[PDB]
Amino acid sequence: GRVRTKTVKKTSRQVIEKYYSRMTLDFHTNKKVLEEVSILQSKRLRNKVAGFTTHLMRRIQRGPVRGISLKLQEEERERRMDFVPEKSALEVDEIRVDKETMDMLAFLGMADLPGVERA
Amino acid sequence: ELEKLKHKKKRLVQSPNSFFMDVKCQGCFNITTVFSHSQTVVVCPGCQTVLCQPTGGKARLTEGCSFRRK
Amino acid sequence: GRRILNDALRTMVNAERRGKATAQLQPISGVMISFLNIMKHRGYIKNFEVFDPHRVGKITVELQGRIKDCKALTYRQDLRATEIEKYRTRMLPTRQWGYVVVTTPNGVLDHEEAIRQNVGGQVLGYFH
Amino acid sequence: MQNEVGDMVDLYVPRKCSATNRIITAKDHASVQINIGHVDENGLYDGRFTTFALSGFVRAQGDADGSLDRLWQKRK
Amino acid sequence: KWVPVTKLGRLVKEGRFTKMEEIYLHSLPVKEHQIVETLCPGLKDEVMKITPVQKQTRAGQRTRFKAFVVVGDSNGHVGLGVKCAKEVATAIRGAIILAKLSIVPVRRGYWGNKIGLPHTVPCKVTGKCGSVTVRMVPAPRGSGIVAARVPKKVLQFAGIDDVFTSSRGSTKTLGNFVKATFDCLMKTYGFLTPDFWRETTFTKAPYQEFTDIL
Amino acid sequence: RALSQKEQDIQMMLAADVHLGTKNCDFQMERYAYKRRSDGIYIINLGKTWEKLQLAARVIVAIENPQDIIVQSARPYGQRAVLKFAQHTGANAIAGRHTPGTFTNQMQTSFSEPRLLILTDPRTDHQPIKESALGNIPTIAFCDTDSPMRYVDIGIPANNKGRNSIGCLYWLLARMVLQMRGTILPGHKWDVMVDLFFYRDP
Amino acid sequence: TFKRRNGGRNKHGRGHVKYIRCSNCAKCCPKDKAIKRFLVRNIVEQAAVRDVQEACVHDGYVLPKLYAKVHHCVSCAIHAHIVRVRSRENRRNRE
RNA sequence: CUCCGCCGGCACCUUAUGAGAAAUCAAAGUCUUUGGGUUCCGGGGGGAGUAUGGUCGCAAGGCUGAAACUUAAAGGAAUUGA
Ligand SMILES: [Mg+2]
Ligand SMILES: [Mg+2]
Ligand SMILES: [Mg+2]
Ligand SMILES: [Mg+2]
Ligand SMILES: [Mg+2]
Ligand SMILES: [Mg+2]
Ligand SMILES: [Mg+2]
Ligand SMILES: [Mg+2]
Ligand SMILES: [Zn+2]
Repeated sequence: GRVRTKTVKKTSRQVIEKYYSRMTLDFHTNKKVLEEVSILQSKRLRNKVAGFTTHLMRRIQRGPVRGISLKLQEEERERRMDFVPEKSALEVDEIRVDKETMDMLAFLGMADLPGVERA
Repeated sequence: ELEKLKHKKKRLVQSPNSFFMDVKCQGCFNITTVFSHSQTVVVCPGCQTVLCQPTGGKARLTEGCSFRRK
Repeated sequence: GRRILNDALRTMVNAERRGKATAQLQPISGVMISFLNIMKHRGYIKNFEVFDPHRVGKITVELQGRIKDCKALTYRQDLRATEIEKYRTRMLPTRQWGYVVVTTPNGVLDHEEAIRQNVGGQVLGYFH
Repeated sequence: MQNEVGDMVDLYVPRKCSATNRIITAKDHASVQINIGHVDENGLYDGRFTTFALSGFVRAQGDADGSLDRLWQKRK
Repeated sequence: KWVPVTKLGRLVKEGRFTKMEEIYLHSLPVKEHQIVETLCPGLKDEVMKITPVQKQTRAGQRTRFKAFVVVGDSNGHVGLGVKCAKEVATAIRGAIILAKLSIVPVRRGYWGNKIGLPHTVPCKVTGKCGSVTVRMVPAPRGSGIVAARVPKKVLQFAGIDDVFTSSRGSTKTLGNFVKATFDCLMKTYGFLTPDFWRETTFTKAPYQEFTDIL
Repeated sequence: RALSQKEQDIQMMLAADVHLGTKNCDFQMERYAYKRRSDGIYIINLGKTWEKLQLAARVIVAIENPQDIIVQSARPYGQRAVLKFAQHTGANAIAGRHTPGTFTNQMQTSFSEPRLLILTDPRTDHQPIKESALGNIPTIAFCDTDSPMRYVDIGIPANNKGRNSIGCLYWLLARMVLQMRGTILPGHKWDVMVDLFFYRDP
Repeated sequence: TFKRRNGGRNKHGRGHVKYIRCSNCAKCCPKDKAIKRFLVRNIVEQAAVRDVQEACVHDGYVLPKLYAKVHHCVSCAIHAHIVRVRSRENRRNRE
């Protein structure tokens, strides 16, 4: 019956985004932190939102996470993605192709070509 | 091409798939004209050996029958 | 079960509607050829080529994408050069383009030539 | 089209499909017009291109691709 | 005011078109009725029919009013709008906007002798919607529009002065009947006449012409 | 003598398995299938692949404002490939699921009026093909031997199921465009390594 | 309205197909229209397989299986839930 | 037994650029842009496949087959609800 609704879920993601490093694992510190980054109208709702920022930040601290875009996480996925090996692993030293592939190469006029050999 | 693939009459110009062929046996080195789709058992007149076997398609040559289309 | 010049003209319309480059007409005849000459001199088809392996014979036509419809009027009426006008209106898209081909004792020709030469005849088809 | 006085009376002479000669009308939103760039020499581009129009009929058929290929095979 | 959201609406707002025919030439879809209402100055709308349709609900039946609006200037442009909404006035408002978006060009011809202003449809043309089919035949100058009330209204907005009409099917379904006339008038540019046989000279579209502005 | 640009390309495409078609051949794709193997898998004519890349390149370069071209991939293999391809031509990259309505719906937050659309596979990227058919948007697609070629203007015959093939094609395509624009001089040395385009599995 | 394209049975090129008797009610239905399941069952459910292999004198006796081909009419097939009313869209799945 | 091709069959699947009131249909497509050939047959719903005459049959019945009168709908496909 304690399914967290949209407001608690949406605010919880959004509040982490603006303030990630400033948060922690303590529910009560998170309750207090949440107190001075927003204006709310009920303390029951505050604990619900702080309740959905506390363990959510375990699963963030554990692994990746949905729509919430963490800068320290999202830069470093990009930084590691913009990567190349010590040279092109697509190498053309040995291209072993079937006869009917060579037949195509012949039809193109390229029966003799670097590194192509029948099997 | 593919005109050799289309049906005998569906070709641009009709042409028969069949042909005529010269067959030599071993017991009589004579030369015999036969039809690729014979329908008749043909014995070379010399040695009297049977030379073709009719079926629902091309005539069947047997053991010892070299042939050449002509 | 054949009545040609329907098979020929319907093949061209079906080829044209799809947008093909050439059409093949398996049975051909002098009547069918004379109809294509009339179409061609008026500008609705390109050239075409007869095939003689022997037989009725085949013809391949090259289409230029600007024939809209061509039909045969089987049950070929007799057509005085006086009711040309009534068959013109019923069967043609307007009074500006389109031709009715009529076979007449001065040859196969379109209804325009028929008026100039003052001959009636028997209707074969039309194109536009 | 032309008045027999001289004036031209159509508004909007339409485009025609370059593959089938069909008229391309005002609401044929599947129709496309392609500009194929001309490469000339060192550098390999200036603002010269060839324009072809394709009917929405041709693209729906699937032979849009084959028509462009067979249309781009023209030499000049 | 406007604040356009499409490339074409933007280009129209800077004042870089004169008429709908540049848009018609390249078959751009018109998604903002502001475009047509500046380009066609003398555009006249009209409600022909207001129809109530109903769906059954456990509580009862919820009526809805569907409006048919014909718009157009009487020199070659018409549009047709239909829209169903809970209130008649708002049904018509949506109908006007849908009609103006649908404006199409209508070509004309002469009956026999290409003299003066073109007055009829050029040639025989037919359109079909549902079971109803409408035929239009060229007529000698000054035959009037001999047609039923519904198609006659559409043709006066199209600027056609004379035409012979026929019909088939259930013309009493005014929805299909008005719409099939619009199909008939739409496709009068569909017909490849000998006078259109010449190779077409292409021009860059607006999305390629005003690239730098975009 | 040495190898021409075409031959270095054929060598690279032949290294990326781009020639390997699937088991079926669509009747529209048959004009490129060179032959069929005893295994039954067709072989794509790498010769024809090259000019379609050139044909695609001439269409791309005549687009004066690249931000007005869109490139897409439904499958996960083409994600990194098309993202980098856009980074280098200036195009607009839309990777992942396509929001239905982004070309037709003018009030949608995501919305566009592209002049050209490049798709990784018509079979998996069907929805943008269907949408471009409503907006006079021409289409460029990499078509395998069984890609349905409806509403596809330029279909490059090529393997579009492979990790190496997809990235190889886009790298090879992006090269040809940059040459025509002049940002890269004559002389095939383009120091952007081809492995950049193949995606990385985390 | 024509609910199905096959008419409810597999019959092409044929004129007449011999009927069969429903297992449940013995209503006659043609062999190509009946619901035909080949049932492969055990003489005993796994509740009583060990305490019947404890009694087999000869080691290695595998318990035989009852083989049957059971026929049903449409009403008996529906009522027993061997086949269900499917959606219009799912009516066309033959797997 | 495996692969490829042709011809002729019973069908099936996917799709319109097609048609249709639609369900659907690759034949129910190539129809107001209406003409390949030919046979049978319908003209709102009932009365009625009835009466009567003929004719075929052992019979049961078959084939041919009205009218008086009556009536605003009957009917088809699909939609929302119940
Ligand atoms: Mg029922
Ligand atoms: Mg049989
Ligand atoms: Mg029977
Ligand atoms: Mg077969
Ligand atoms: Mg009647
Ligand atoms: Mg009656
Ligand atoms: Mg009934
Ligand atoms: Mg009913
Ligand atoms: Zn039963």
